[PDB]
Amino acid sequence: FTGSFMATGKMLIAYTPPGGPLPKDRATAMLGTHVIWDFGLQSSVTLVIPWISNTTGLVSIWYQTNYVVPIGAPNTAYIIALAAAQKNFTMKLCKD
Amino acid sequence: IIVGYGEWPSYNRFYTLDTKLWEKSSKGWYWKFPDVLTETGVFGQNAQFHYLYRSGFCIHVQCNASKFHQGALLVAVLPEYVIGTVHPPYKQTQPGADGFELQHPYVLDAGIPISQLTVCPHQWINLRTNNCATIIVPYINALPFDSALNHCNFGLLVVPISPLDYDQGATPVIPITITLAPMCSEFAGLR
Amino acid sequence: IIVGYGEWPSYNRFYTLDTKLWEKSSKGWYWKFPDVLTETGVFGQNAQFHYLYRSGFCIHVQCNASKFHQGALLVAVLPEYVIGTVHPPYKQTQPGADGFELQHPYVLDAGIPISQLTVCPHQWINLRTNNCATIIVPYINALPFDSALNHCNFGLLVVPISPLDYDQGATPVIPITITLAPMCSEFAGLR
Amino acid sequence: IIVGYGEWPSYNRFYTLDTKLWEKSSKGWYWKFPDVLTETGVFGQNAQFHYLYRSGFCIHVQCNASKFHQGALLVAVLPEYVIGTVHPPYKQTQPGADGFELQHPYVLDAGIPISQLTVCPHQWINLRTNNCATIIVPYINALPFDSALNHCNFGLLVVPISPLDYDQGATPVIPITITLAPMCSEFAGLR
Amino acid sequence: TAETTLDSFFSRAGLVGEIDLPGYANWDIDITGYAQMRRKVELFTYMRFDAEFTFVACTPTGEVVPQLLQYMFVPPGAPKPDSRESLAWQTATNPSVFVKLSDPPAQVSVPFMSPASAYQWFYDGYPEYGAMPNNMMGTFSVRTVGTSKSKYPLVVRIYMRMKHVRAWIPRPMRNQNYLFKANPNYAGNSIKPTGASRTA
Repeated sequence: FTGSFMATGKMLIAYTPPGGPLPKDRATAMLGTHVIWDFGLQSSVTLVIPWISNTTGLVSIWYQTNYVVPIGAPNTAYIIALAAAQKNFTMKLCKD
Repeated sequence: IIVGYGEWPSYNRFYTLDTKLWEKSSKGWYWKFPDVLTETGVFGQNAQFHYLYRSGFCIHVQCNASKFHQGALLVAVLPEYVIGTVHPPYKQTQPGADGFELQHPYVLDAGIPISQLTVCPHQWINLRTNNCATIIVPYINALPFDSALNHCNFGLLVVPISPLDYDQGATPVIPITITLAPMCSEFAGLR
Repeated sequence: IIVGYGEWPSYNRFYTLDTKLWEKSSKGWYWKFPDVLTETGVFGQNAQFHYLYRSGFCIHVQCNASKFHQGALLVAVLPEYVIGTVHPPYKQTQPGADGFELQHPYVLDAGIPISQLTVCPHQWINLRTNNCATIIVPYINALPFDSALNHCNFGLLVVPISPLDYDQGATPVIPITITLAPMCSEFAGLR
Repeated sequence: IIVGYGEWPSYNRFYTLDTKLWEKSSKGWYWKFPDVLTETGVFGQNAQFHYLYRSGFCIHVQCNASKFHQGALLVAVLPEYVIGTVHPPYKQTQPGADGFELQHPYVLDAGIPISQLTVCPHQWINLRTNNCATIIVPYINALPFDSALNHCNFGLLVVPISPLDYDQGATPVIPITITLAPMCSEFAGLR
Repeated sequence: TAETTLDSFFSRAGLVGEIDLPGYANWDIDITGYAQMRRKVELFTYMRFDAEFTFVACTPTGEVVPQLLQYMFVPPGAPKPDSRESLAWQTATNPSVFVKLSDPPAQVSVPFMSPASAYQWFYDGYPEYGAMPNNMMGTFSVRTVGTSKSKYPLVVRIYMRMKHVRAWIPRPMRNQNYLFKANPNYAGNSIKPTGASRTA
């Protein structure tokens, strides 16, 4: 999260296993696997995708609470997604 | 943590309800337990397909406010919180995971004063002191088990004791988040 | 500290370059090492009067921003950072202790994506998290010694990943300070 | 008991399907597993809301016939029992907990002889010898887990080798009861 | 400290119900009959107590007459008498007391009747909303022994005292005026502060 230090709020990061459709709302988005991310306290969170192979999983991000900011701080912020692989990722069949 | 009545619930994940937007004209909100969780989730799937039920709860309330907002919230659990109308409708009596707005927060829709709620398990949410309030309530009833659909054990009341204040330009709505995790839940009588 | 590639430089004071004014329209800056220190100082007096040279570096980057500014900076060292023009001029190829402005920060003037720079020794400068970023880079080359005037070991890239934002009335320019201290420096061939 | 292929399933109640009325003109019936249990029960509630799945089975077949009825039934499990049409429709390919009638029991809707089914885990139901036949099948697949909705592990075939015979006045229909209990079931990927 | 115990707080038998026989009457047991005792009992959510009932019968002028009376207690679930000659009067399972008006007032004890483990004054649910089902103590029926009409008009007063009181789950005390005996609703338009006011 790349907002002002005085900016606060919550956001829902839900992961849906393969096959599952996009949730219709936050009510069913919370029922699955999710993390509740508040950026007033912690500025960076990690979501671990359980397992993938070559249907694929879905990752959606929801506004748990509105964006609350004080007077004099910018009214828009940005989120940067950094993705990686765990220690158990492997590849096979090299192809150009 | 506040352990309600000094007893830990005896003989299971976090549920996040819709955020409530605290404003200058807000009076208060109340949620009926466990009716708040019956309609949603795997927990509520057992409630509607079982006869009997018993469980504690772990209610956690958070407010996301900056340093330029002020106000105080009184969060408290009231066992057997019966509504008194000016009979209540169904939507007012057992509101789902969306609560209801108190029309008369002074008497709390029950003819009892707001000033005396501190006799119940409670915590204060003061925006300049803390933003968290967690209450651990055990199972309270005259019988070991009870129907989850026709009876509400207690009602979680969240009332703005002092109005929210802010300068023009700041965010006029303060979201209130409640995360409740059933603890020591039991079920019986699969229907 | 981030030790570049996990190796401490092996076999000497702080130098402060000109502050760079980070703005809403800023794209990024890059400094060529050790060409950034050749023109200035006692260190640069040895570089221009010696044949061979080897040294590590201790780059420290700071941003002076208040709590009402937001933005993120990616500082990273890229060994053998060659420029790709839309041949480059001398001022663009080896800018002194004043850097140069990237015209195309997406490709980084080299046809390589900005998104993948994290494979290099780097740190994040998030204005709401921290204002300091220090990277310890060793000597990287195919030969034990190299000419300091005709060859740049690496290029320090500082790019605004997210634009600087502020309210009207706040200071519109955020100064960026880089303090570099040569470590384990060696020289030979006094000309 | 017949343990299929000599292995007990490794790493949960009885389900009773509709009775099948064995007659003089009956040709045979087949059930697709685990598709027979997907549509019904708590087991089938997990199958339709999970990605992966693995489980053995404990198939028990019974026939209620008197001493004045005669006939023989061959019950056998055929892993990966693919249908061959004179493409099959969905109802024929994956019939629910109601099976399907073989139009050509000699080739078994797959171009393979009925005479050679004894190479598979099987038991004989001879009305003058016994009325029970229980087969314990493990999990058989090329992968540790598989989709329960798009893939059937095996097909339980029950074919009258010798026609049912009786005297006029006796009951002309012999009910066939199949009771299957999932064993060592596993699920993953809650969707 | 011994003064503020629950037993001392809920002792002191108070008049619950008065019965007029100007030839029988039913009086369902209700603690709320004592006017000032509802607000005292609502301060907790659960109760468990045994009651002592005293029946002081006399004429409307307070004069004592030589008449025989029968008060029968029908336990919860039993049918009530519908007339003066109903077969419910002779039933053995409804305990009775025969006392003359000259003898000292009858004094009987009724134990904890609820099938639950406590008397609960607020039901936040349905068995019609707020109808606490298992709070019914029983019923007291009063009639003059005899077949013909009695020669005097009678007034019967009932005094009830709780012993062995246990309480649970304290709650805020009522501040608004009561309107109905069963549900706690108030008058919204005529809402009043908890106490008096001032000017500054």
